[PDB]
Amino acid sequence: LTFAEYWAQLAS
Amino acid sequence: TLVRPKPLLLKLLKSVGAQKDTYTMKEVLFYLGQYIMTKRLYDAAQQHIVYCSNDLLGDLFGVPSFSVKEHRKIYTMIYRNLV
Ligand SMILES: *CCn1nnc2c1-c1ccccc1-c1nnn(CC*)c1-c1ccccc1-2
Repeated sequence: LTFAEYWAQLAS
Repeated sequence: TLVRPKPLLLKLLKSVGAQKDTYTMKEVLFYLGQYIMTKRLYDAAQQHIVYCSNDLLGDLFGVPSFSVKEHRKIYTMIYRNLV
């Protein structure tokens, strides 16, 4: 994935 | 609801626009995300891996890298930096 897609999982 | 960053974490967050002394965890993750992106600390090929050696973030988290997929461990690392 992209960094942001991984980060969004974390943020959610 | 709310958490209080210690001084060095608070400096990191304020460096990417944060205005407060206390935050929700989601706001903490939000500013931390801005930070990682602005400094391009993630691996261009394996974008879940953050390299934080030789950065303030690595001093705070006490690791030279970590995986974004390790959500609980990231909370552990942040909580070391909460009052
Ligand atoms: C690809 C990264 N992304 N995806 N969704 C959000 C973000 C994001 C982008 C740029 C900086 C920070 C974030 C971010 N970090 N944490 N969150 C919430 C846990 C976000 C975010 C917040 C609100 C909307 C979208 C994102």
